[PDB]
Amino acid sequence: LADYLTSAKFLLYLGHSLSTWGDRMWHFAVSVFLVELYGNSLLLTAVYGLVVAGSVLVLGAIIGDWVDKNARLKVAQTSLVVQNVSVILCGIILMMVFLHKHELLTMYHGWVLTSCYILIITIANIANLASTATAITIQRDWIVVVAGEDRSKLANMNATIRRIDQLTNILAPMAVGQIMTFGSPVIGCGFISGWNLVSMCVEYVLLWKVYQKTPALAVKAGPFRTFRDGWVSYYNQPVFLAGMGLAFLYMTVLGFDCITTGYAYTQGLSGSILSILMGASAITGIMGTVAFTWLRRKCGLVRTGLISGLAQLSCLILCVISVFMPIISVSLLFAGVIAARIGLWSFDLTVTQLLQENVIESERGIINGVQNSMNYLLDLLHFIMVILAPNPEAFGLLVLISVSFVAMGHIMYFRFAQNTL
Amino acid sequence: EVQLQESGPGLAKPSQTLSLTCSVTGSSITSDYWNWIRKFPGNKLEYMGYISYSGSTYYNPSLKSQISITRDTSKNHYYLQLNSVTTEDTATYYCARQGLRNWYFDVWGTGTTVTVSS
Amino acid sequence: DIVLTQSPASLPVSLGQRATISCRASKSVSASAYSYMHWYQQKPGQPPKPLIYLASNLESGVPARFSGSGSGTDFTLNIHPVEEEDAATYYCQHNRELPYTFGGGTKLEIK
Repeated sequence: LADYLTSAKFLLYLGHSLSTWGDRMWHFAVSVFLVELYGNSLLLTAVYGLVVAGSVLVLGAIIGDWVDKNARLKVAQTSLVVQNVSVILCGIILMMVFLHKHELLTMYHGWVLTSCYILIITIANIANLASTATAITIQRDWIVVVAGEDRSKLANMNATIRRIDQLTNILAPMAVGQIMTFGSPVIGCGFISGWNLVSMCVEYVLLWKVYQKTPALAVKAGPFRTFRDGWVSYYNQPVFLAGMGLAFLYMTVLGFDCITTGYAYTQGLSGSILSILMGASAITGIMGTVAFTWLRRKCGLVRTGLISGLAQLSCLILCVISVFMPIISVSLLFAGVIAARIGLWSFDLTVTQLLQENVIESERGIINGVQNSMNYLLDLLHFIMVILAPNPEAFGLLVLISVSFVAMGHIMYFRFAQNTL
Repeated sequence: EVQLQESGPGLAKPSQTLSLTCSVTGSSITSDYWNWIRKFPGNKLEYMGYISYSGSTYYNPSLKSQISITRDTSKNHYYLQLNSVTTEDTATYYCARQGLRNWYFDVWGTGTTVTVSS
Repeated sequence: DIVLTQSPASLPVSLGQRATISCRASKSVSASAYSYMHWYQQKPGQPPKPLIYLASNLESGVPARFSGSGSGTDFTLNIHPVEEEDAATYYCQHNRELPYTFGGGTKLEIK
């Protein structure tokens, strides 16, 4: 329908889907580079994670402060261009290093390989910052203005955005894997750069069309000084405790990451069962999104967080039982993980809506940058914990630690709900 | 379809010069490494050196003879020149093309014998 | 420099059976996810031929009776089943660092 193809909501969905497709393809490419030229060393993956996390921790407040002053179209297009240019310029380097692979591995002094590694990391670390900035500005500012007083429209928007993310997370790696299988990594990392170029152009035009469509988007109602001011202004926000609770859920190993997949591999599983496991995780995620939508419609915005916390903790009780009780253990563990996905996703959806609905119109970027900073602080702590404990039994301890941290986060959200209602 | 073919002289005298040509039909010499290998009378193969796809060059330091691995990019040829030959140069010389996709001597030539005497 | 010791000298076998030849290095010839140990087949009167590359792969067109396996410093090539034409010489060559080196050669025969 012409109406549902010109309204300024399908264009947001299309732009977001293109962006996430490119992002996930590029992430898969970097993972392949790591596993090929370094043998997926857990230490180097953890160092890469620490670099990204620390970089967003020290700089989230500054990026949010920058977003809060300038104009929306300007900042959106600048962030988009920086992201896509960085991704293209790194895909070219990945192509070159994939071509002359064995040369580097076997007939060059190690310092050139080290330099290539730190260069790829330093470019990915800027791509990640640009993606963070576009996330802040589009999700937390543009999505909230393109749907006005109505509160169900915003919820549907967030839900379908999360569904798009969930689908692409499993669709894009498969496509790039096929292209690298029936071709070569030198072709995959070139298809990625071409995709990102054409996508940058199309998304630029789509952003301009959106900005032309809604006139209510041009009316901006709005060293260390800004950093400290932002953090202290985030401390005393009415939703500080719910935001802290959401932050706490990133300290976890119960998911699909660099360590738990290696654990599964050690438990003698197959590729196909892992693929269908990821598919089941995506199915449960979509279930969680629709469950959040219905709950929010019926009971209320705030108690949905409590329901989701109870669900996640209920499944994590199986997750923690899985440690003490050679197939029952791993089956219960994976069942608990895939079931708790529902509560996890619906809880973070409702916390996101709490964030982007109460805070003042002239401080979205700064406190959302601080929220990203806290999420990445806990992610940095997670990676630190993984570094010191690589052994398999240590995983039997990390499960307990992760459930404890989830319990802490939901205790904090319960305190918030008691203060409010 | 890649093909190599050697050429050169039959025999030589002590303290002379040998200029073995290798002609490559089906692919340029500006793609992957081009190596000179020699099998002695017997079984012990031996690596002599290579010329790269970018004018680089390398000689086996364990070799007791002066070798020069040159190339001519017009006729699509590359040359091995042995100087100051000796009674321990009699061997069978093969070309090979160390590729860049799988990193092994994947295409050889028929090879030519060389013997020194009086 | 890396020295590849090949064993045994000559390997007699009988048709239909399975034959195993192995050459051991003196250092590690394996980098991240890749091991540089290739196997060559040379009949009397012809240049060598590529059977296995990167110690576990198979060339385009070689009979599937040839299998490669190994890592670290010990490798192994298996033929099953042998034929009357497999009486040849088999070499193992590494690529880890210059200068490259070839094995001693296993003089397979048929009884």
